[PDB]
Amino acid sequence: VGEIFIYWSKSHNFKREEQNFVVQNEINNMSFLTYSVQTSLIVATLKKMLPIGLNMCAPTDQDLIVLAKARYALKDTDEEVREFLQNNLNLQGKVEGSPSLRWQMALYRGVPGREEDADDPEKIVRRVQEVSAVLYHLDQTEHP
Amino acid sequence: ARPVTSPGQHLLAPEDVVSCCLDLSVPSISFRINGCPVQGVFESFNLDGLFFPVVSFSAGIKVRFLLGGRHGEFKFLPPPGYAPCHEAVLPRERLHLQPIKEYRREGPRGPHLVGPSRCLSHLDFVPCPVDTIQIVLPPHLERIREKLAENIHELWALTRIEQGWTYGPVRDDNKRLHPCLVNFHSLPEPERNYNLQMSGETLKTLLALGCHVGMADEKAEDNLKKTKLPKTYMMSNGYKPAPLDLSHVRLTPAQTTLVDRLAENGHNVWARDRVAQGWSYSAVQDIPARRNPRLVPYRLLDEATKRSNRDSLCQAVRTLLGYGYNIEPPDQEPSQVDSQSRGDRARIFRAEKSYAVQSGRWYFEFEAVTTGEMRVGWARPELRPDVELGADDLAYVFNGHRGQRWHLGSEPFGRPWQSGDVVGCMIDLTENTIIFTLNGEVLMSDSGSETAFRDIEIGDGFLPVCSLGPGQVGHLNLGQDVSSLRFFAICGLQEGFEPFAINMQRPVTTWFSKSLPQFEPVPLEHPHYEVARMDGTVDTPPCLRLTHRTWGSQNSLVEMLFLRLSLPVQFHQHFRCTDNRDDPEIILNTTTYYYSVRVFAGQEPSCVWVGWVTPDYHQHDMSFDLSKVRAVTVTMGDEQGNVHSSLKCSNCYMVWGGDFVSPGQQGRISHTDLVIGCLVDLATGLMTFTANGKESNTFFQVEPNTKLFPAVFVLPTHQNVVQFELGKQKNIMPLSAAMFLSERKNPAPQCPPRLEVQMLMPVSWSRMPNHFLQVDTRRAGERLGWAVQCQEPLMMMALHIPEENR
Amino acid sequence: ELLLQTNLINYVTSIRPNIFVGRAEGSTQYGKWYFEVMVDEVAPFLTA
Amino acid sequence: GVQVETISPGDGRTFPKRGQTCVVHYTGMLEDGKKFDSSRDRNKPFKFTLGKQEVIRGWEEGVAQMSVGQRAKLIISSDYAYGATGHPGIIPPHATLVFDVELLKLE
Ligand SMILES: Nc1ncnc2c1ncn2[C@@H]1O[C@H](COP(=O)(O)OP(=O)(O)OP(=O)(O)O)[C@@H](O)[C@H]1O
Repeated sequence: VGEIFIYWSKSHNFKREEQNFVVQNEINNMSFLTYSVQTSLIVATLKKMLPIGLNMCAPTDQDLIVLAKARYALKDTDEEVREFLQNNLNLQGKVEGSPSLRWQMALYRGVPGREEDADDPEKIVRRVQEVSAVLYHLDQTEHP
Repeated sequence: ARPVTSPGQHLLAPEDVVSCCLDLSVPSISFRINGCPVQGVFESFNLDGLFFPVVSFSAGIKVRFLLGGRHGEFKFLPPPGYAPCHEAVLPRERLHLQPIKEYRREGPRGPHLVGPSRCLSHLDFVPCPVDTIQIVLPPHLERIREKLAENIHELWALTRIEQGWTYGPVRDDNKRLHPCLVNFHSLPEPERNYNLQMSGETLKTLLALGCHVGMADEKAEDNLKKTKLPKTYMMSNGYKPAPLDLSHVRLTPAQTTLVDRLAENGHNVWARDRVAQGWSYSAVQDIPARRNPRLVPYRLLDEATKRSNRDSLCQAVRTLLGYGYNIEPPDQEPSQVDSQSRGDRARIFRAEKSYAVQSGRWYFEFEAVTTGEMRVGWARPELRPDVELGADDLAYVFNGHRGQRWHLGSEPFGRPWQSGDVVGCMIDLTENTIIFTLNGEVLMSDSGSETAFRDIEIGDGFLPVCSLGPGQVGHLNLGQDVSSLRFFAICGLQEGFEPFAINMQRPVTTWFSKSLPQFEPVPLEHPHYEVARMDGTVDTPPCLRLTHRTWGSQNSLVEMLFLRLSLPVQFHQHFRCTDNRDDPEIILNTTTYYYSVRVFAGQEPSCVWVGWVTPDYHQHDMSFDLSKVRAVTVTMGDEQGNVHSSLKCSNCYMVWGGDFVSPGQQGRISHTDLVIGCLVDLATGLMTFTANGKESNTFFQVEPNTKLFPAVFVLPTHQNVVQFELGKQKNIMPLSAAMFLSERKNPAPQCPPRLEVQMLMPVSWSRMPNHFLQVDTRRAGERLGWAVQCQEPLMMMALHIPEENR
Repeated sequence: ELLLQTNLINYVTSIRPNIFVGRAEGSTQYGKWYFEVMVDEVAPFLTA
Repeated sequence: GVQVETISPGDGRTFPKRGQTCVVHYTGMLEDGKKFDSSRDRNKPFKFTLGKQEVIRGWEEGVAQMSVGQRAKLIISSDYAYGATGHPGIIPPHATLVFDVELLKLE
């Protein structure tokens, strides 16, 4: 769903067609949810699924997600951002530094299997890449 | 506290047995200690509510209630005619021990906040049947009334065979044989006439209901066949019940609701007759003593008896339908209890103001233990306890019970909860929005927006808030133990909302709206009432004049108003043993002080009350009159007799203006002000009143060291209501001389800034203690009774306001 | 009398059995009632 | 005029005698009901020898009347107590004093 939404953001024509199709069909997107970007099913589905993706990453990964969004603003390619995060490993958030990360890590550990997840650095970097790209494109869309 | 003499006096110690006796007729309350009489009684107290046994204590005790019967064996025989209390337990409920008006309790997941409890009133035990005597049966109804009454006897006899009953010369439940079962004519005619008249009463009560019944089809009476009854169903006498049978008959839903009302009226009428005879309620049946378990109004009656009575009436209603007479259910008559104010009844719990948040994204949860009326949301720090949550602009809340969002009014939103549902409240001050989730799912308005409120102005911050209606329970989780939150992970965690108390070291303090009326200064911005401080001219003394701002205009508020002066006058510790210009020696020596009240023309003296109130006056009564005033007489005497003393205690000492209004003037609006003067002698303890110079017959006596506040209770009926006049009479000192020490000898009237008018306010904020006494209540045994225990000490630092004795 | 006073005091609580009796004209309730309390243990000064 | 009223029973046999140290807990209140002193707040029993004229006269008589283990209320008139002078800062002039005195032991 994220990749589809990134395609939506990148291609201007796809937005043209979704608007034309919704208008012509006269289909009511609000009926499905319960014309506009928020009503656009392409955006609504990603908004619904986004918490699932964020659940993938860990609170320490948030520090890296910030820098990944910065690179995506710099317009670096996906693999370029992956390599940037690969070389910028030590930038991972520190639990001791901030109190909030303490209780966030408490939850992260309490939920089973998440400690096993993110053990390998490569999965960490790919996960941060994906979530960061999705969030960056959400930022562009929400922007006028 | 008044000392009372008893043999071997001592503070209640282990192995002491205290016997309490209540006689409502006198009324009086008496005590016995270890069987020995306690030489003192309470009497002449008010009877406007229900009385219950109570024990008050601090930490460090174990006691046992002994209620007689199987709930505690009395150590001493009750005095003659005194019923054991265990009998008083109502049919619906079982006996146990309770706290009194608790605003919270414990529970497995945490502390539960509790709303007010609906409580019975002494009037609730008075049966109030609708009178059918005025009604006269229709001629057609006369024809059915008789045969139906005979059929009803046959139905009862048929039920009796199911009961296993057999004809008996004397009826014994153990015997299983009943003389009451006989053919209508076999049954004694005075007994049969009672059945016939009762069936007539049912037609008449249908008329009272207003349902209209005209017999429709004759063939319908032919269609019904009386059920054939077996000899086994027949009594030992062999009288056989012959109830008619109407399988075809069916009851309309409006008609089924009608059958409930008729049964209720029938139970209510039966109770009235038994009371007139002299019967009374008792959990244990005592026929010789005329004590019955059934003798309670229908609503209080137990459900099983309700359904039995309803079945009888339903069968009789169906028999009426079976004859063919059509009964039209009467239109539903509107009736609203309107017993209380919504805001003053529902209790509001909020966080302490210091916790108000002005930025960030915050989350908390509220589980509805009951489905009833509750509101949950965010409130501004300067929230008012009187107003209902959301009616004003200071609170944004959600009332799931009906499915509404409340702010400056109600708007449909969301869906109602069920028992055990958790509402997650989120506030986002970065975006200025508020969100509600039910069981982890965002609640959506009809328009489809996922934000309950938008364009929130941060202002002074927001606090968690919840309101509970009567008989409601809610578990509020501000999220100190993040793992305890139920749906935070499902919704609110990934979005970045933080539990309201995530990093707090101690549980968040809360305040509740305590509905104990307290006197407070009249607000300077009050829309309805204004107080003007008038300077004292040469001819007029200092005054405090009250006027109604909005009188004579639509939206004006007219209700009883209780006013007092901010400072008291205190009687001396020890009472004395046994021109128009004041004389100097007399004015210096006098211990009498005076103040008056001027009721302006056009204000009803019948609506005015004038006098004094003691510090512990907390009655906010819209229907106030001198009969409501609390009062009780403590009488102390020797065991042989010879009452030593009798002291009358009250919190209100006032005279009614109707007493002073002349009989001719009564019913007519006078054009002259009424001046009522109040005199108190601090050394003597005597209180007198005068009306327009003349002396009233009312006088009061108070004990030494008492504090009295000047007070006026008035129902406004004019733009200018009343005036507190702080002056003097010849050779009598003004009130300021008593109020202030520096002016003790100054005879010039004056009203310093501290002296102001205060009005009774129904509700006020109060702080919930962080810890509560741990009381254990159980039943030690059938012989031992019920046990109360509290062992762990608990103390607080109390701040005392000397003038208000609070 | 002028300055606010402070002191430490014990918390106090009340307990009742769910028994209610009153008097009203035509009321079904009985008039006279009786009950007892037996004191098993008391600590005269558990605190100050 | 000191008036003694039993609150809890004592042995009824042991009474303080001159030169014998009395150990007590007391809580003092003014007649109108304000508390000014309390040994329990300090958490240390008050000790005094009878006849030393070190406690006030109302106490002398009241404790002399009490018996070991007894708890009593002593109402002490002004002229028995500090009296017209009073205790500046603590007790107003001409104030009757009510004490809740328990006599723990004699030594
Ligand atoms: N409260 C009542 N309302 C209406 N009918 C009643 C009521 N109590 C009894 N009856 C009926 O009155 C008739 C006589 O009463 P019943 O045979 O039950 O006599 P009882 O057992 O001596 O007295 P009770 O049952 O009233 O204590 C029976 O038909 C019974 O069904």
